[PDB]
Amino acid sequence: NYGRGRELMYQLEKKGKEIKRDLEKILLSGQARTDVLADQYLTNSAADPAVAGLNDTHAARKTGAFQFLCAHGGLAGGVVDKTKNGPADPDTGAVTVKVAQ
Amino acid sequence: NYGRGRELMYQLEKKGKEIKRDLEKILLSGQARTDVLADQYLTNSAADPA
Amino acid sequence: NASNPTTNIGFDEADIFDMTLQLYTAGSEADIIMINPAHAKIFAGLQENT
Amino acid sequence: NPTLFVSYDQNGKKLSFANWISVLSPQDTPFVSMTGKESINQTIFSWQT
Amino acid sequence: TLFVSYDQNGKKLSFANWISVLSPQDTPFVSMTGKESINQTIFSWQT
Amino acid sequence: TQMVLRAPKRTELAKDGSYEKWMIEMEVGLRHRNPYASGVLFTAAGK
Amino acid sequence: DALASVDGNNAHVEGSRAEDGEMKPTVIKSNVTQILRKVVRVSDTANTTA
Repeated sequence: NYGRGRELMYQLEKKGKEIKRDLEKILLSGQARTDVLADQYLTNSAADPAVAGLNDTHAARKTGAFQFLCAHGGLAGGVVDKTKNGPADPDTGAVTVKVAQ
Repeated sequence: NYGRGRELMYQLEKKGKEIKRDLEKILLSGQARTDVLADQYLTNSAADPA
Repeated sequence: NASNPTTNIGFDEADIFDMTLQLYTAGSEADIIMINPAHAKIFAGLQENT
Repeated sequence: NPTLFVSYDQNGKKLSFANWISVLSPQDTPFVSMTGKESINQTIFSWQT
Repeated sequence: TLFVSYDQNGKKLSFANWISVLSPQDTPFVSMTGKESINQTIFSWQT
Repeated sequence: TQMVLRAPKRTELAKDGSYEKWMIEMEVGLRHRNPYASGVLFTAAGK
Repeated sequence: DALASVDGNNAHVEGSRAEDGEMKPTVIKSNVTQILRKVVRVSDTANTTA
């Protein structure tokens, strides 16, 4: 291991850089909030009774991205649409999501 | 509540700001007058017609 | 109230002990009871009628 | 159910809000700021052009 | 316009957690017996 | 335990053509601890 | 919340590492915050009389 030295330590540093890059990419990607909870988000009391019982029906937690939280105007399957302008802001006429011309 | 203080002073502040906003909008608009009084007895005869 | 005179509406033989046992089976730790005056004669006769 | 270490089955969770309401909206009133005050009594007078 | 922030309750604080369990675990026999430490899997005694 | 929300208090409302109003409007509530902690025994004449 | 339901026979072997697991959700039941109502509408002549 001429330069890499400790193989496992070097690979771990590489994975650290990789996860940092993946975070920097995802935070600006077009992910869509996806979770088993749809309308029972808080529901502290009941805590979504229709989850427990199987203990293995856990889905893949996907966080809301920038393009999703920035007043989207649809969903092109699984990602925010890049071909339609968002809706109008009720306060004043405003479209913070525009497709260029 | 969870993020505000109370549902009274919050609403009062919102309503006052909205009053100022609507006032500005009305001043800068085309709000013509529509009244019934065709006041013509002016010039030192201050009265309300029958 | 099966065997006791089936005309009165109240307690029967000392099932208060059964209730206290059911409570102790769940760490109830209760030390107060209510008399419901209409049923005070039962507590009064608890020390007799045998 | 202590079957597995998950959060979906947690009893008595905390809602965890954020203590602020950033509902900012525009309010300038430049005209009303650069006009003045001329309090009056009645509402039928004129200015005699 | 009636700025009170009095009916919002935006604090959304956490619970107080004064939960209570009523499962008795007195164990009087175990408290009165005592304890000893064996090494083998089987223990015997002569009388 | 009791959970009085605001308070027990009296208040006056707008009067009228020789009227006079008064109200209390107390808001309260109860709260039990571990339902399996209090005993109840209904009384039946028979079955 | 509760502690357990039944334990009974727990004897096992020194290699019983097959599978296991548990789960128990929150048990928040409810709360109502009941209100009351009482009003009086006495007149002025009555309040003045004796």
